[PDB]
Amino acid sequence: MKKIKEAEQRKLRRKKRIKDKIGRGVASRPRITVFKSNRYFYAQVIDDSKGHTIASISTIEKSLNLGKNIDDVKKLGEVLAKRLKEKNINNLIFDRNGYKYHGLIASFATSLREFGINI
Amino acid sequence: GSSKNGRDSISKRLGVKRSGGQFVKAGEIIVRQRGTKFHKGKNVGLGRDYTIFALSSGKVEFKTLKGRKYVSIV
Amino acid sequence: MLSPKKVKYRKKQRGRLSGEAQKGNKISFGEYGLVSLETNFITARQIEAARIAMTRKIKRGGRVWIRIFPDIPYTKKPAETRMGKGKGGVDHWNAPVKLGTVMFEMSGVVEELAQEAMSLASSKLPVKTMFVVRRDLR
Amino acid sequence: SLIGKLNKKVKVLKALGLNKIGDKKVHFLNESIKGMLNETINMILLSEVM
RNA sequence: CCCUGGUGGUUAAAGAAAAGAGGAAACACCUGUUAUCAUUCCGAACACAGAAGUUAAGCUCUUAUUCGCUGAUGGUACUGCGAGUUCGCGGGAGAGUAGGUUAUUGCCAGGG
RNA sequence: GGGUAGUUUGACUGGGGCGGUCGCCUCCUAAAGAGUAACGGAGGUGCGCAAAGGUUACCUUAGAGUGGUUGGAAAUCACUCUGUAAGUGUAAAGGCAUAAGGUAGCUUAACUGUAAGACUGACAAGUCGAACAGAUACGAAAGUAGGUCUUAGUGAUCUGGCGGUGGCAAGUGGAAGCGCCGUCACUUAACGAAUAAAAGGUACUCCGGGGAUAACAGGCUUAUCCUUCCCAAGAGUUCACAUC
RNA sequence: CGAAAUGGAUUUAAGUUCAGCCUUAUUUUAGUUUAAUAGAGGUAGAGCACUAAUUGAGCUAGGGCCUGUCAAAGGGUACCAAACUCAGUUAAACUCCGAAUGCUAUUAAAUGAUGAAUAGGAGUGAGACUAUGGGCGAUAAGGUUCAUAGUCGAGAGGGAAACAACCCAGACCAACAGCUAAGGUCUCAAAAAUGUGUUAAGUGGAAAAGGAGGUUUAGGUACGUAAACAGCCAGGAGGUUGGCUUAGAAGCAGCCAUACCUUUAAAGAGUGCGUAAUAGCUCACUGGUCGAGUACUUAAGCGCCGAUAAUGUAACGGGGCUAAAC
Repeated sequence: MKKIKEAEQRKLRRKKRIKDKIGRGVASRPRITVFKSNRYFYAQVIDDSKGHTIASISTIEKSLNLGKNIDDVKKLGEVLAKRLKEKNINNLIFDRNGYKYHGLIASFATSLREFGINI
Repeated sequence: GSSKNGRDSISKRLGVKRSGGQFVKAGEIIVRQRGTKFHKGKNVGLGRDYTIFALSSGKVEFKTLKGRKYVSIV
Repeated sequence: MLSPKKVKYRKKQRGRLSGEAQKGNKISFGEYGLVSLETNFITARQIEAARIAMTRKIKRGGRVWIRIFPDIPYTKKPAETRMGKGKGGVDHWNAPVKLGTVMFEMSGVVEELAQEAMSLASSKLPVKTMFVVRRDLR
Repeated sequence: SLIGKLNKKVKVLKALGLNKIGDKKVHFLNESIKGMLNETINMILLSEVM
């Protein structure tokens, strides 16, 4: 009850502070946010001048058939990079979205980095 | 038995310097205050002493959200 | 006496008191009330003089409620001084009353005896008064 | 007269165009003139121009 | 499209409490601490590795509005001005009363 | 070394003296922009911190109730309700849940040259500031940092000391010295600071003026004073009003 | 054409200087008041949601009192009373709320040089009262200190009998012309008559707490042609010295109620007078003679008393006025 509620509350507070520390995204340099469920892994690129998701990816996508490991998110970030290049976006701001930059997120981010995306 | 007190500081001239709807250019001071009596919205910045100033030319506007006042340049 | 037992500040500025009463203007705890017809200050000590009068007139018949409490210092400079130093010192306590304040309330006794007792009280206050029955019960 | 009246009202009357007693001015009633006339109603006499 | 999840926009609480309903997918609970990682002790949280089990809680929806929040119309206080004087013109609360309220919506992903 | 000489010995002030006060900061007075006086009402201050500064990341008090070795009203531990009432070096106010509060890691931006545009303002001054070049700290990055949550902890000019630079160098070349940059020494507190250097008496007094200002009278006021009057608990053998 | 007596600083407070206000010259054109739209307050007011003060009940920790008491665990709680609940108040340094005016921006009209910049020359830096909001004082001062506006200052004329600051109104000069503002229209003294009421105090032509069968109008509660009230004629009692305290208290020192009954027409544990104590005289109470409003109150319009100093009527300017007052 109260313990789960306060865990949620802490997550929200962290999320909000992160958001206004990094600022909003613009069509030139939109914002990349992630979400880490118990099963999957989601990423969205958002332009807040419109509230529009320019691109997105997740491990639910059957064709990718990745898992939920460091290796899998490496490949997933590769796919995201190749999907964004054809929509000619190279600058992104990395909203860690209430998580700690470590492990899976670290591998995701570095994978977007080796392939010419400025985060 | 004289007066034990009688001591006052110099008035600091706080308050809103540009009224909502006025046209300002970059760098104008909008509010002088102690503390965020008014908070910062789009296109404004907060000085080290909570002064509100305009980052770009535009028109001042005040909004209210959950009872807090926000200053913006639109 | 009647007086507050602790104050934030010992001395306060004499305002201008005006207008009728918009609150504390209805009979609440009793049967008969002693409304005022003026706006003025009632000292604590006149308050207790009126209270003695009412209570003594009432041979245990009922209860008396006092609807005002002074809580306002009244300062007075020493006897022989000039206009120099400032805000001399508290002397006695005043309560504020406006036209329509109930000011006193009584319970238990027959209406005639209450009216007599409460004229006996009004004889010692500095304001015109009026004795009111509930005017919506009997 | 304008002597002794409030400063704001003297300004309103000079904005209407009246400086002396016996001053004659024709004006077209819109909201502005209506507001000025309401401000200074006690010092004017209004007749209508058929 | 609808459901679910994520992420915004518009501010009136979009607030908590109790009762009931579900859970395909999705979300969450949940399982182990062994690898990198974390706590001024604790794998609780954070972090990594996963699919044995469940709506119990979180979550969504439905309830008497139970608490809160919001709240008219009139009247009063107050008030600008006035050769009408407790009067003439204009503005008009707070409290209370009748009520109301358990949000709405943009585009991304999954499958209906 | 008052034997002698030249002088100083503040102002505000419900007359002057005595007393108190003099700069700066917070609130009220202040009449809902700013400003606004009194010997009006309450306080603080002439600092502290090598972190109590910078940044990254993570956490949330106090109170009430409840179960507990000493342990008691109250120490530490756990839960429920309450939801900032706690806590922010230091007064008060304005702020502070994204916390500006608490903890830990690293660290020195407690930087050089600048600065569009402003606020406040007699002047002198004071205050905010995006952004740019150099070079760092933290961070994966975006970005933040030109001391401290904000507003008090301060002192002009002249004179002199210290370090740097190498501009001026009285015929020339040096040098003394000066200028420039960095910086130190003033309860100059009477705090916009008359001097580097300053107390009293005059009824022996003198001069220039003032009813701008006191003592005697007139005037305004009536606290105080005096004269009444309203209420009548009572005293008076009973009987408030013969009387008090 | 036309100020200022303010702000800042000062070995300054009766001085001086800068700003503010004035004038001349040139340039510039955009003050000022509305209306509409849109903004930030925290004042008046209000409120108890915060910080404090505070009223009466309800509840109840804790503290003592008492009691099966040791000082074990206890119980009766008049109380001393935290917290909490309901109802009701106070605040410049309280605010969950919150105006009106005022302030700022834009636009459109309206007013016509009232704005601003540069330069030459200043003066002023002692203010006063009146209408509001305040602080100090004693909600005293023609007091002192601030804010807004006005007047005087620097303003003549008319009115308030006289009376710089109040009311009306801004004097270029002349006229033996008219209409009006304030204020007036019996007379001094230029100007009024009519309509409906009120006032008996010359109120008008000073004032309080309080007293008050003054009167006009309006409205309640008692009470009444089935007899009210005042008077007049009767009863106004029996039980019962109500039990008593006391010495007595017989209705009338004093305690208690008089849920004390009967004959009841009506008679009270008596209204007053007065007796040591009664005794005694009266009243409420009720009956007959009479014959309609009466008895207590409420709101207004005028009045009454309270009313009260010293050269001389002297608180209408005078004469006077019953309107020539309201």
